[PDB]
Amino acid sequence: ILVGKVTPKGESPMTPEEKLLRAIFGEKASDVRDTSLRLPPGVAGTIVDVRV
Amino acid sequence: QYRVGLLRMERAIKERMSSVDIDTVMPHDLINAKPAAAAVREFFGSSQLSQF
Amino acid sequence: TFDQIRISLASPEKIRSWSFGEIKKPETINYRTFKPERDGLFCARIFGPTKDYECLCGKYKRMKYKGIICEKCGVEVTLARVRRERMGHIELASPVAHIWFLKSLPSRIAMMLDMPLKDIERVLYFEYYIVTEPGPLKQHQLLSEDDYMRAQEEYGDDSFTAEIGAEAIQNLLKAIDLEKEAERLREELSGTVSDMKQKKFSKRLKILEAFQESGNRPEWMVLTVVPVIPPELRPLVPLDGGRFATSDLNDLYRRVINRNNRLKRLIELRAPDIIIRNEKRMLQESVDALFDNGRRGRVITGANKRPLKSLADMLKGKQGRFRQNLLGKRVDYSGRSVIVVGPELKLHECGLPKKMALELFKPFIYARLDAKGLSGTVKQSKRMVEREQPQVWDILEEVIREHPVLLNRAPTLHRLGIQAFEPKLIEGKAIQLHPLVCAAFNADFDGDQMAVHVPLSLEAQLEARVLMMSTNNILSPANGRPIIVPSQDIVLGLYYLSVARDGEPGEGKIFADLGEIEAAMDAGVVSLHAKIKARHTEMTPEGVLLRKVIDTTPGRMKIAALLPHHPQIGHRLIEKALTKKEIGNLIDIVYRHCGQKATVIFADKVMGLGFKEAAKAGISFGKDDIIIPVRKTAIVEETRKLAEEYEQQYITKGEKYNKVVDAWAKATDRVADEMMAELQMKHKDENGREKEINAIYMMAHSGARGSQAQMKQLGGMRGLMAKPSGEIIETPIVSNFKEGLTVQEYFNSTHGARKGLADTALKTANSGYLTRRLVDVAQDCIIVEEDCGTTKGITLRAVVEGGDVLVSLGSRVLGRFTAEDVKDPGTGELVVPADTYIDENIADAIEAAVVQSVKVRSVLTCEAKIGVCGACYGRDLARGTPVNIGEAVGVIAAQSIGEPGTQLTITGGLPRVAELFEARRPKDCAVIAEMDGRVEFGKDYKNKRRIKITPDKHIAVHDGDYITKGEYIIDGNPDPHDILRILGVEALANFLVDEIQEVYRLQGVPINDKHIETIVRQMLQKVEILEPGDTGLIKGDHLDKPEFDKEQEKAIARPAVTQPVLLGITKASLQTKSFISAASFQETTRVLTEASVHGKTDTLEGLKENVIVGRLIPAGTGSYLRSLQRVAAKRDEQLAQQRE
Amino acid sequence: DRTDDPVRMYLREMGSVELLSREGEIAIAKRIEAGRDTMIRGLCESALTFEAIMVWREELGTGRILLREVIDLEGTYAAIVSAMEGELREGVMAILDAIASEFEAFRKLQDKLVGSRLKGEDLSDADRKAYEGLSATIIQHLKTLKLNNNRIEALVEQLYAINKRLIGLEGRLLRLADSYGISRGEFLKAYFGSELNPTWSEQVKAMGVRWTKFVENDSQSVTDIRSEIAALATETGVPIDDYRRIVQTVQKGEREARQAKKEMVEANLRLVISIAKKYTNRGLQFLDLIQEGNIGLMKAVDKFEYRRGYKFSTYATWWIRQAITRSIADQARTIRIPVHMIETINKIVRTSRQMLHEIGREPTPEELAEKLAMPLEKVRKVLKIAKEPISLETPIGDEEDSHLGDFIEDKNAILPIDAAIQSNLRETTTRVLASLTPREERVLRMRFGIGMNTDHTLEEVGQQFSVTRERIRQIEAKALRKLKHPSRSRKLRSFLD
Ligand SMILES: [Mg+2]
Ligand SMILES: [Zn+2]
Ligand SMILES: [Zn+2]
Repeated sequence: ILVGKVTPKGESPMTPEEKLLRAIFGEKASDVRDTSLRLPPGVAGTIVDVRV
Repeated sequence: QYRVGLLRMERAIKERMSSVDIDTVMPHDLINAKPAAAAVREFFGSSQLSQF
Repeated sequence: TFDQIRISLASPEKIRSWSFGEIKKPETINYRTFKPERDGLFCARIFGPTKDYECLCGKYKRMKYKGIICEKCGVEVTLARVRRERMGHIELASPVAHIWFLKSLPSRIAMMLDMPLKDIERVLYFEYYIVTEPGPLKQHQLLSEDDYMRAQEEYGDDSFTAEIGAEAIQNLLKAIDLEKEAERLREELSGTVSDMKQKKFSKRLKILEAFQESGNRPEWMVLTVVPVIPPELRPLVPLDGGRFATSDLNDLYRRVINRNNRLKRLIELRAPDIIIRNEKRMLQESVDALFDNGRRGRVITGANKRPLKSLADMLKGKQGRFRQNLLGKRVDYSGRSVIVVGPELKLHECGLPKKMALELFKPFIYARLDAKGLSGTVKQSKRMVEREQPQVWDILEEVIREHPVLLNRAPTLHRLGIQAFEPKLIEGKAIQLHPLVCAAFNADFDGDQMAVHVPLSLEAQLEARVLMMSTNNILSPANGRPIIVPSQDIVLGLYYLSVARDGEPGEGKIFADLGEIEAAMDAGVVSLHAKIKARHTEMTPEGVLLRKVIDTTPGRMKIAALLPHHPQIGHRLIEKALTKKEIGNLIDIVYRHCGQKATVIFADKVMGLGFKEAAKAGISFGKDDIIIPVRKTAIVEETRKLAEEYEQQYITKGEKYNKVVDAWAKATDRVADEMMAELQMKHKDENGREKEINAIYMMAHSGARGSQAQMKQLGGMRGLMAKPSGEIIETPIVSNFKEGLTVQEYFNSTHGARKGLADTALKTANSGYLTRRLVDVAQDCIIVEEDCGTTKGITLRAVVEGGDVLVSLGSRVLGRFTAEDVKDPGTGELVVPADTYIDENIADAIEAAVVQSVKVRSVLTCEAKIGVCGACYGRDLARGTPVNIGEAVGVIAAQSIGEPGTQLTITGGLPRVAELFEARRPKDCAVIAEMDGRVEFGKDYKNKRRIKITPDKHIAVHDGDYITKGEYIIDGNPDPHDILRILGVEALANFLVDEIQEVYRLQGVPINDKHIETIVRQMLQKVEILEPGDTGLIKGDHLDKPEFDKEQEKAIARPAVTQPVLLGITKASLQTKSFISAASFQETTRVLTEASVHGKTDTLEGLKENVIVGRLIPAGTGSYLRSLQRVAAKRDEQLAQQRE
Repeated sequence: DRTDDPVRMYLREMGSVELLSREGEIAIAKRIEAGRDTMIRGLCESALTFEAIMVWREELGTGRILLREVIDLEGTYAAIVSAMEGELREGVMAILDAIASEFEAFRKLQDKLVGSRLKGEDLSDADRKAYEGLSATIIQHLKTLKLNNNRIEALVEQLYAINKRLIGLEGRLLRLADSYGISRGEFLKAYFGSELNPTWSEQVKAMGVRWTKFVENDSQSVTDIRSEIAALATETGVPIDDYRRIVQTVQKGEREARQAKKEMVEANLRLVISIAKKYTNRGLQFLDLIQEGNIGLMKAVDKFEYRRGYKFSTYATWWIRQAITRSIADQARTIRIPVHMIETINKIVRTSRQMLHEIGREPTPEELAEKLAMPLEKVRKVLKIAKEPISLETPIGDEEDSHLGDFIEDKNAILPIDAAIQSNLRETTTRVLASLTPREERVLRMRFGIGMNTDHTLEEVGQQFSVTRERIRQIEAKALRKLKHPSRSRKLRSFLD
């Protein structure tokens, strides 16, 4: 994970198996979709500067 | 390309000056600036000579 | 399922049936909410929901309802996949003429009623009114002024009506009927001269029979309702930055919707008659640009300045079905990494980076982890391989054990470009490729990204092991020469091991076994100069051969031990210098006599042996390596002095040519010859033993990287540079690259070399175009029948120039079944039977005695109905075994013809081959004689002597001399079309084959004759129908029609006869039966119209058809599966016949 | 001379054919006024139009629309808002009350004339005089009333429909009677003077042998069917012999008005061509802009009177500018931005340009919200509104290869990995449910749906097993807490992520 991007959206398509799994584990369906920037496959490693 | 943009601006000023009178007119009120900077933006944005 | 795709005219009723809602507003989505509009280019209730089972307005987004439609939005809940299949229609207020039929090479709309496109285009644009129902006011008068419309209408105000525009042309098409027009044109085509009118009458009758037979109405080219592409095809996805990325077709459809709405508002508003017709013209232009956009004024988008692409522009360029969509699919499960030499790997094993094997074998790794029990679930497995845990690497090496991966080099010119390798999880991030196999790939290791692919299926994973393996691709498909021959390093090592010198330590020291040589070499008693005797088994006669003490060398014994034990091979092959040509003949003889397993194992051993003996040899290039000839300064001075003796008095061109050809062009090989002679001499040291051979001379003689021209350019005179027009430089250029070139000579060198460098980048484009034409003309040439019932075959004669043979007859005839039994000259002894395979032994027996051309069965003489036969193509060029049914013979031949490209060359090499394959008339069209004996004079004052009939410009014959057929008046460059019109088809085939062979020999790339034979056969798939009755088609036609038409006419009686016509490779798709095969690479606006109005249905018989359609190819493993499907269908029919 | 260009073709017709009407605008306006006068005179006559306009006006004034739907308010006081509305209303009511008797007398006279024409007897004992006297009063009342065009449009539509039906019937009769030696132009002359007697085809056989053959076995049934259709249409609307000339003259007036409008449009289209040059490259082609402004130009002639400054130049240019700005704001952004939002964004960009010209550097988006006296949050959403969707076929590199359409990802295409977890989540759930009770596993599956996609609620899944109560919820909670141990929920602990 490089920069956690939290993007609000609508309710995803409620699938029965996923809903059953969520009810079993007690968690709630996250209304936000994962969009955090990640480093592509490479040997980058260290970070020099992070400008905002 | 700036000559082309200036020709476009001159056409715009000729089309706009017929409506707004020159007597008691706000200075540089009819001269536009969009096509002036738009030409250089296109020259440095997506021109084949300024590609990389 | 599905099969036999057929195209035709899109009926307005059928177009409305295809669509799901008429769009009446040019609005895609809302500016506030990104949702489809009610009626627009992007609709929910018209094209389906935008989300998977999520209806609009959040009413049925629970997926519980699948066929329920919304109430307020009216959109039926369905997955997003239906949004890509649901079509749409725009019921235009006025008709519109199709751009493909109105504006094109053949005016398909103009062919109706026999009206030229110049006036049909005027009557459509509302410029010149057309008259209908005449009754003064001639039919199709094409009047524009209102005088005859209103002033001439003062005859009672009755029976006066005429229309104009798209509606007028549609009514005109409706008035003309197909049956009556075809019947009228039939009598107009027969019983008359038909000199000039026949050219149009034939096309009109063809179009009428296509419309009548296919069932399409004539008034369907003009369409009142235009179908809209689904919204998923032209997307409007929100790009990163809030800027939507709308497809090109979206703007065109928006413009068409705007024009339609404007026309509807004008008609309902009762606008002026000049504005409504002008509105109809604008709508027609918009619909034209929306389909093709090329025949019109190239309407550009309002935002960008690039020419907007359309439904036709997509299919034309690479970005549609040509390259981007169907043929060149961006296949996943692939990988591109820079390649490195893999000499530690076997020939059937390519290095695969660990960082790439995980991303390539992710599903296979998941399957191995699930079956092994290491990972409980797929999500846990993905979480395991995503972090690259240490326990998954052991599973990666286990999954990649016998799973071959396709190694795809960037440029491919033949079937060996895609070779499957058993991957090895090597370190680093580069594909460790085998050194012997990269030569076949055309991939050096100076930077060459070899795209790696992974077959997913159990058959594809097994198909890559039986056919796509590197061990099975030893012999290149171009000819019977192994492509796994060592290119640079192994050949140099073998040459260093095989070079024998009389002076060296251990002279004639007999050794016991092979290991004795190495044991003595490690002790410093015997050198590696190959001058010591030892024991070795040659295995020449039948059965095992005794270990005879040969007088051979130690260096040639290290390579001799690697040779498999088999008769006809042994140390007798290694006795030569073992150059690149000799080593290729050795890998060819080991494969020609022994099996492929022993051949591949010998190639693997010799690569390791050559590598181990090349590094230990010290072949480094040095200053003294390239030895400048000491007898060079004197010869240069004498040449430059001879260039001045005749220059004193001076014609200037003659003196220049004497000073550039005989002065510098001549004696530049003399200096190069002297350099080669001084370099070949083995210098003997003071101790009686030669010091060493020059490394550059070793590389030049062994054939690894040297050559006479390169040697002269490096150390010789460097020759004379070229010019922009092609002339040779006249100034003296006396300096080699070992010496310092001044500014002028190096500038001339870079002026002459940049031309060849551009040819490597410009002529290669012509090579790619020729290869594309060949594979798409030879795609149908697929071996299907093993042995056909034909006996006649093409005659193969060993080509010879001057007094020597250019190619051996035993090599040209090798791998081809004979038609008739060849008879040895002198004595009437059958050296070869009639209909048996020509093995290497048979070829050697034939070449043992001087013989003329032998009757050889080729693909040209194939009497098979579909595809090519097996007893005619001969032997597959992959291995020594005969060709098997299912191989893409045409594709293999096209690749073999395209491989010599990028190094060929006007008429030099590549352009001449392109001209001969396309069958165009050369600049000097030759006219064949066809007359026997005396020849008379032509007509009186007709500008030329066309032809003289005696039944019983520049000219090269007399008026009373006895002329024989065959000698044609020309200064060169004959015409194949005339060759077929006058001479036989086999003669044209032989001419084309000899021309292509001469071109490839002048360039240096030997190509097998059968690879040109299949292309010539595919070029002869059309035959001009000269049938006087039962068929009015005189132009070219596919052979299947005479196979069927000529058989049907016999069941009704007039005898039918048709002479074969030869068309270029580009013109093969013009008259081919399949349209997908022709609409793939050819122009998509003419073949589709040639197939749409004709109702041509694609039976999926060819290879390119199934590739675009996605079904299994009818060639290869797909061919065998198709044969199995056919036999299973026959068995099912037989079973059904059992139970009535 | 094939131009192969719509713009050039449009220009050629306008130039080489149409001539600029110089000082003829007022003449075209007077011609349009004369056409409207002719149409009104043809409308206010003895037919269904006068009865429909009188009957419709009877309900208006008291309980129906008295003004703005029958008579134009401006036309009333034009020769003479709250005072003018009530003044014209009382006058219209008095006119209707005074003309009701005249309209009733005219309807009675029309019915008597229709009866006399259908029976055969000619009503000449002052019947025609009384009918004309009753019709003249209604015509004078309707002409001076200065009615609107709302009901006039419906009256003209009904008249055109009746005329089309009559023309079709006459054409059918002519085609049926002109087999041997009859024509089409004589049918009208025969029916104008032989329509009262029912045996028109039988009493018109004076001369000509073809007439007898056409009347006997040729068109004897066609003529009867046409007469029956005419008699049925007379009662439905206006009668015969009186509405024909009325609809003919009203159609002639409408045709003259349309011809004058078309002439004025063609004699001014050059104007639209000249005005469509400044809006070029604004989301619409040049010829598209011209043919769109033609809509506004035609809408301008519909409202073009002899007011001050009779020059139609200014009015035409204003209407073409309004039509181009009304259409450029819709079919230019590819998303159909509203007209008011287009004008708001134009005001915003003009303010930004004036600020760059006078104040200096580019102002912040939050400053533009207060610079125009609008909400701060509204200006933040005005900008960033997908101003111009980039073409998906644009080039991406130095050449025209690998356009942007080939590089756009897919946020809806289900990746094969995400489908793998779907299939395994279908397998990993069937295995965990195999350990529960059979009926309990069935009710739990019905609660969500493994095979059946109809996700039932608690009560719905309750009725399928037992009494729908909290027992189903209790067993569901027990099952949910059942597969939460490390043994059952082992392969799912790494499944939820
Ligand atoms: Mg390379
Ligand atoms: Zn809905
Ligand atoms: Zn054959």
